[PDB]
Amino acid sequence: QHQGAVELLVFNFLLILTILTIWLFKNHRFRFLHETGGAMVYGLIMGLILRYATAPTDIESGTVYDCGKLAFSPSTLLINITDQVYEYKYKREISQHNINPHLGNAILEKMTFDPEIFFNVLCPPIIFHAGYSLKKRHFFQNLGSILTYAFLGTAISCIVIGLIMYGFVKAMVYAGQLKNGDFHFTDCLFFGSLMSATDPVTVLAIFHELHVDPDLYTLLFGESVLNDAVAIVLTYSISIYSPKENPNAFDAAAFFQSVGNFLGIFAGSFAMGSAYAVVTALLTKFTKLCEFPMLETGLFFLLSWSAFLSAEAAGLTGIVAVLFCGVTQAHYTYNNLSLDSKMRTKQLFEFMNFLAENVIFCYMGLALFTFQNHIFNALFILGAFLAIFVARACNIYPLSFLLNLGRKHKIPWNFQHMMMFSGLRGACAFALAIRDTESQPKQMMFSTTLLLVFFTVWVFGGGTTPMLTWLQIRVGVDLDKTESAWLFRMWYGFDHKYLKPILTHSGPP
Amino acid sequence: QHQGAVELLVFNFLLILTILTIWLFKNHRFRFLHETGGAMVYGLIMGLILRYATAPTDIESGTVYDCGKLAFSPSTLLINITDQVYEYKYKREISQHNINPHLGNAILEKMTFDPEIFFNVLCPPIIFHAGYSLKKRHFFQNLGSILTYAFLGTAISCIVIGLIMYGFVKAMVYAGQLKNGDFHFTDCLFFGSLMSATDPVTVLAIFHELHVDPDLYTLLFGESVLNDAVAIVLTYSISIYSPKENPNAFDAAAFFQSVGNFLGIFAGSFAMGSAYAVVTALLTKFTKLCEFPMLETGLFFLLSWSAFLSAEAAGLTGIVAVLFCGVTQAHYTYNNLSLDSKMRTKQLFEFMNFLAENVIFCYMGLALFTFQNHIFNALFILGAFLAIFVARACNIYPLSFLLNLGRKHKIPWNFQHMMMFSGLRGACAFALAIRDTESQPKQMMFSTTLLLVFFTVWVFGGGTTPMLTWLQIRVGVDLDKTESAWLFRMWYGFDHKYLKPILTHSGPP
Ligand SMILES: CCCCCCCC(=O)OC[C@H](COP(=O)(O)O[C@@H]1[C@H](O)[C@H](OP(=O)(O)O)[C@@H](O)[C@H](OP(=O)(O)O)[C@H]1O)OC(=O)CCCCCCC
Ligand SMILES: CCCCCCCC(=O)OC[C@H](COP(=O)(O)O[C@@H]1[C@H](O)[C@H](OP(=O)(O)O)[C@@H](O)[C@H](OP(=O)(O)O)[C@H]1O)OC(=O)CCCCCCC
Repeated sequence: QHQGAVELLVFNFLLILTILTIWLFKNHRFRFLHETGGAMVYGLIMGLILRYATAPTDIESGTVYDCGKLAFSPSTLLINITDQVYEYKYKREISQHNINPHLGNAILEKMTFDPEIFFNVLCPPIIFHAGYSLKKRHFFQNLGSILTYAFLGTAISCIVIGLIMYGFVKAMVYAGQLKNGDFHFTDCLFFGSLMSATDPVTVLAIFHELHVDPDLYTLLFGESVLNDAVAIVLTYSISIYSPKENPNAFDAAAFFQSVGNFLGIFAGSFAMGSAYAVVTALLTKFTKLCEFPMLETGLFFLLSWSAFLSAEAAGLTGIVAVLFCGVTQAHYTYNNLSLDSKMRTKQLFEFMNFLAENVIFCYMGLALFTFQNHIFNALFILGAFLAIFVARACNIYPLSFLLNLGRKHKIPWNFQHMMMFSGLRGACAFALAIRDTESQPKQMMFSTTLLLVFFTVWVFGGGTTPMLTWLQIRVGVDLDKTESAWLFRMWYGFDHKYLKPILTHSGPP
Repeated sequence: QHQGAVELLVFNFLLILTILTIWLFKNHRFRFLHETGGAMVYGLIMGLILRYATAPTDIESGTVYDCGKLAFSPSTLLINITDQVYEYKYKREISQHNINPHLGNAILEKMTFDPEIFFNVLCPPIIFHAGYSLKKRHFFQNLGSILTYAFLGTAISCIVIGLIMYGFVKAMVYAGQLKNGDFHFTDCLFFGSLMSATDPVTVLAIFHELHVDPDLYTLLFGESVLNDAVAIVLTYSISIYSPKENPNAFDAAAFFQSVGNFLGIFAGSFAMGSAYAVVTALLTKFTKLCEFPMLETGLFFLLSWSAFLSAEAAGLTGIVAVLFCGVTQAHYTYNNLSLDSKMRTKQLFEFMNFLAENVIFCYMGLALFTFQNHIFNALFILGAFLAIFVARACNIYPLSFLLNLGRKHKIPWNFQHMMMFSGLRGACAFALAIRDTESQPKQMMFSTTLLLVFFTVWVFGGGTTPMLTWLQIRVGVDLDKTESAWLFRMWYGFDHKYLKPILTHSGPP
């Protein structure tokens, strides 16, 4: 063996060093850096010292076999060698024979990760922890505004970024950096939808540490949680778009079917999550499992995982279903578990989320491991840099004014600048970029997104505190009907009238 | 996709049903069955209803390719298809072309697991939980007796089982069930070493529930923890045995080198575990990480995993190293962590152990998934049945009398019958049997071990309570120097003199 052990030990060493440096920084109260940034810089340093360590080496070239009567490449095959059947699995396709001698040199360790690892084992824990960790205080007086933000602003920013990137591509055509025709408006819309998920983890951590006003914290948290799933489903729907004839056409009667597919996927995921949540709530309520914390904790975890797996197997998106199942569980089941099971579940899920996010950011810090990188054409980077800023500018202020028109007697003025500053890009955009490879435009967007994350995360983590002090934002604040469109009051009355007495309020806690 | 999702959902459903039935049984206090037995019977039922559901189907035969100039089958290869390099990984070798049409029928879902999964991800959590969960009360007055038991009795039982199985094979040669010459004394010794690890999880659970005398509980726990690692290393050393000439020779000057390899492996694993434990203890003591439970918990978990990975990568055995690291950590570091981190680590590790053992037993309950089963030749099964009983008989009473000669003023008489009754076989024997396949003798021992586990676990789980009542064993007992060879007193004085003031006793807890 001794292949996975080395990389796992390297990851453990990097994580331990990151934790030690974070403790050292927090002991002196230097701040100006989060554990995510430390993991990123440690990954970058590790990659830099690994690439330029044993570069002079031998050149390894794979064997070439002329397999006649084979016009297709199946994933699975059975090869007859020495009259014996051997199961051969197609792993990946390599079309870089020209650069193969360069790939042989400085090979070291590939240390690559499967692109679905960020989807089936890494993201769902973080998403479920975010959904479960709901304050249940506030977040209802501003639920409507959060909804309009996370829904309309995502599409607005996607459209703006797509249009600006299409304009920059058209300008490049005049500049003639490369061939014209490869790029399309569909790719620009894909990039715009991808560059719309915001995960200001460092900003939220600073807000929690400094005890900022809970309204801004709740707004930012709700937006950052919802827009991730919104952008994921929107990106999937955009990738679904494929006209039968005249590729990259405009209004080919598939807009309606794409919208229908998006709505159906969202509704199905929400329904599955809610159904599983009420199923486990009823199971906990009817039974008397409060005397065995291990059994109920295992049932809770297994039911959550089964909800995720059933959402994935049905053809829908498991991330949004996990989010909705988690929020519904925290709403209903949390009032039925024993006093010990609540602590067990909360601590376990928060530890899993911490470990997953640290591993994600540490792997994201590795930028030298991708051999087919396309970090060039600085005009593209400048265009993306301007596009993200202008999209964030047009996202907040118009919608903020529209909400302030019919404001719920609580005008949120001077807080829009904080939302402007908080524009970090999390793991969702990186995973969506790494999902698709072996394509020059796709590699271009992946490299630009990596550079944008590398810049913006560090710069805003450094500048959060001075920006907070300059805006005179209140700090140190202790946490301890008709205005809400009259619909949320009716929903609350319906919840407290029928669902509460049956799903909870009875049974030994 | 939709391949792993189905099997994962099936596993989740089976586990949920097992937990529900366990709660139903415990509500009425019927007992007579543990969660492990429930998982086993549910797996057996699932396999039975899956095998005989859609048996009539089509016959699938793999393609045959005449790859000339290929006298070897590498694990990795690069195939040139359509002038493109495809990475093909050799997964498994199939030499069952004669039964291939039968394999095509009733294929359903393979649901198989990689044999190393029981080794690198499943066992280490259980082993670390067992090592960490040390009472620290008693277990020292009887440490010497536990050592002599787990060391001498394992080898004695292995030798007895090997000799008896060799005699039964020789009798079969006269009976002529199959060809003579395939079996060897090395295989008999391998089987004897494999059938020596005892994991009486149900007996220990019943003892904990009924509050039995702590002396017998501590003795059984220590024996069951130590003999597993002892048998693992002994089996590896036996598999190492390979004479240069005259295969299956007797006393080929390799006995000394095998003993040296065994001793070196044990010493290296113990040294690695202890070194990592003192490293993390010193790190916790010197720093002031008591104010951040998440950071210290992550450091603890990462250091334990790194200890396991470094033990595995060095060429030694990671299970015994994990065990020793866990016991040393529970001895030293547990007195330095904050009051919250202790609860976090304990609860997380016990939950991981519970989930891992439940999954292990549920997978063990699947006996119809292995197509190349050799459940026949009932004389072999009868021989193994007699051999395990006589080995357990000769394991306890002679060593018990020898210990009672120089007894530490505490004669353990009438408790030997309880140790005789507790003779369950856990996951270690099953994993060691499943490690090696594609061999008629190996399949024979695997099938016999599976049958032995299936019988003994259920029968002893059923009969534990009447056997306890018949022996008049005290129940309901509340837990709350020179005699110890004078060496353990010196060790305790040395620990309390030098190591304790430096490794602990200082720093904010
Ligand atoms: C919503 C609930 C909370 C979020 C989810 C929490 C669960 C969580 O994050 O960890 C999942 C892990 C591992 O489970 P997980 O890693 O997610 O399982 C992966 C899937 O089977 C995936 O298939 P698809 O997803 O269908 O494409 C496969 O390709 C991966 O193989 P690869 O890694 O070699 O690439 C598997 O690793 O499983 C446990 O830890 C408990 C069971 C361990 C013992 C049984 C093992 C079979
Ligand atoms: C002593 C300490 C306590 C006992 C050990 C506790 C740790 C524990 O049991 O789970 C281990 C899991 C998974 O880690 P784990 O499953 O053990 O990792 C396996 C090894 O890499 C194995 O290689 P070798 O062992 O060298 O042969 C490989 O073949 C398996 O691939 P396969 O599954 O497709 O067959 C991997 O799954 O990792 C975490 O849960 C935290 C990190 C997750 C995020 C990073 C993922 C890279």
